[PDB]
Amino acid sequence: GPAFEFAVAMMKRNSSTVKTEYGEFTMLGIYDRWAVLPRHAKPGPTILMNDQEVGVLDAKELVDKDGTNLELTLLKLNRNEKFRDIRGFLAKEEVEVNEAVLAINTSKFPNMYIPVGQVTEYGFLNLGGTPTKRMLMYNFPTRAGQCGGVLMSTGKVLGIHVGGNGHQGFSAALLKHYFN
Repeated sequence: GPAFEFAVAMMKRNSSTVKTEYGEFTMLGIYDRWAVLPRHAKPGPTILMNDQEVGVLDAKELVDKDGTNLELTLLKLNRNEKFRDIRGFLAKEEVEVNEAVLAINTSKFPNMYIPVGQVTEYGFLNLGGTPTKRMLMYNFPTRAGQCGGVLMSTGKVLGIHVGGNGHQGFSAALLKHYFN
């Protein structure tokens, strides 16, 4: 119940619906004009945010100290409004929890919330042939188009949904240091 209340408030305050040339994604604003998308969203010089064109001033595809893919792209938007700073809800390390909620918001899945149960720090995964780390895993009936979804528990934003196979979903952990 608490994970849901937290999720709904978080999505209303910090999320938006984004379209890049590669698809439609849920997108979470973190602080200032920095937001995050699954790396495969591959933003271009402009994105569509809540159906409006927004320029992308900078983007960083995150990899670790050894070049290993983290499957996240940070983007700095050409936008006047600032995101409410939610860095305090981002952990310093991968978090595991017993009950999480995945929140999605796109024209395909508008304002939908899914109770996904346990989240485990899985770590290494070969994603489409791409070696990837810091993966969090959970089980629920997956569907295409959920990428970008925000994974949360009470008082915590654990990660961003980057893929799913059958009844298995996975998020890139959303760590505090990625935002300083």
